[PDB]
Amino acid sequence: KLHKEPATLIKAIDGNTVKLMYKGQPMVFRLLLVDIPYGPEAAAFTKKMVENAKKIEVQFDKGQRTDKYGRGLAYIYADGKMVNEALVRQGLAKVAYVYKGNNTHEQHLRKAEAQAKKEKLNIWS
Repeated sequence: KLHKEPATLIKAIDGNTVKLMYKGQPMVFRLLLVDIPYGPEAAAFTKKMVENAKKIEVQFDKGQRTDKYGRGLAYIYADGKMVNEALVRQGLAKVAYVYKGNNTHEQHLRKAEAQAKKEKLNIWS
């Protein structure tokens, strides 16, 4: 049972990294299960999604919540749409290996990735 928490964008950093205001504090977040080999495109895509959002949500998974560099490991939602999956579906990123038990949406993203590859979209072109 994963819970979505409200957050506020502070600065877009790149395809799978953004800075947010979470629980009265700024924190860098690394989008779970998404690897970025189109770097500028992914960055642009994510940047557009969060900056144009009227609601940003942070959803931690069931495993470790922060990586070695202190970045929050989570699923980020823009207006209810998961950025992690959108990137993958748009073929602007691949599904990463599960990390410390954070695999709740792994299957979901794998299908997005399969369809993207089936459409030979961007990184799959």
